[PDB]
Amino acid sequence: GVPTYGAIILDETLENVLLVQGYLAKSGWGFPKGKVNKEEAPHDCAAREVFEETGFDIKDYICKDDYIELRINDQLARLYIIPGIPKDTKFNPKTRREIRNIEWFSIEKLPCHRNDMTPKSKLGLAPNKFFMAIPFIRPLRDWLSRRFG
Ligand SMILES: CC(C)c1cc(C(=O)NCc2ccc(F)cc2)[nH]n1
Repeated sequence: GVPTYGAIILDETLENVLLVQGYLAKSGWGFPKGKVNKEEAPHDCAAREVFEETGFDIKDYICKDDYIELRINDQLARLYIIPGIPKDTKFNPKTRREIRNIEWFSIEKLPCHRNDMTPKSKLGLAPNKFFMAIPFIRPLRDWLSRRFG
C-alpha cells in the first residue's frame, strides 16, 4: 500500500479537532489525508491533501517531528499535528465532488474504540461514522498529554 499523509488540526483550546466527511466508500468522518505522489515529500503531500480537502494551508504550521503515524493493514498513515487553528476559520474544499462536509468535533466526545455487539451475542463491531478517525484518538490524547499536560 502507498503511504497516506494528512493532518490533525486542533483549535486554540485544544478541545476540538477538524474532521472531514466524504462520499460513498469514504462516507464517514476522518482526518483529511491522502495518497503520496511519486517523488513527493511527506510534508508536501500532507499540505496538499489538506489544502484540497479543507481549503486551509498548513504549510507554514507543519512541524516536522509532530505527527502520529499508524500502520493499518500494511498501509502507513501519518498525520501531522497542527494546533491552534482558530475555530472561526472558514474551510472550503476545492474537491467538492469528494468532500460532503467539514466540522469541528470535541476530542473528549469522539470514541477511541468501536463498540462490540456483545449485548446481541454477535461477533464484530457495530458501525461507527468515525471509523477512520478512531485509531488516532488515543494516540492523540496521549501525545497532547505529553506535549502540553
Ligand atoms: C473505508 C470506510 C470505512 C471509510 C473511509 C472513510 C473516510 O476516509 N472518510 C474521511 C475522508 C473522506 C474523503 C477524504 F478525501 C478524506 C477523508 N469513510 N468511510
